[PDB]
Amino acid sequence: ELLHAPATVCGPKKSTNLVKNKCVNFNFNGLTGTGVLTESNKKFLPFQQF
Amino acid sequence: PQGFSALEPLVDLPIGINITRFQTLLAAY
Repeated sequence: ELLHAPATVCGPKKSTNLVKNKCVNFNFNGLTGTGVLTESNKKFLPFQQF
Repeated sequence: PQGFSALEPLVDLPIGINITRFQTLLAAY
């Protein structure tokens, strides 16, 4: 069933190769948007995502 | 305990149980 608690069983999710320096429609873990991807020098803490 | 320090997250458990009271297991806290 599916009406007792929050979903803890999920189906597999596929992945696609990432591209750089090109205008694409990216989708990172449910984050959506449009733009170009390039390398950075930011110093994200280990527990931070975006 | 004088000063400032931020606390980083550790875990996130999807237990979903109602909690109203708690107790510790054992010299001061």
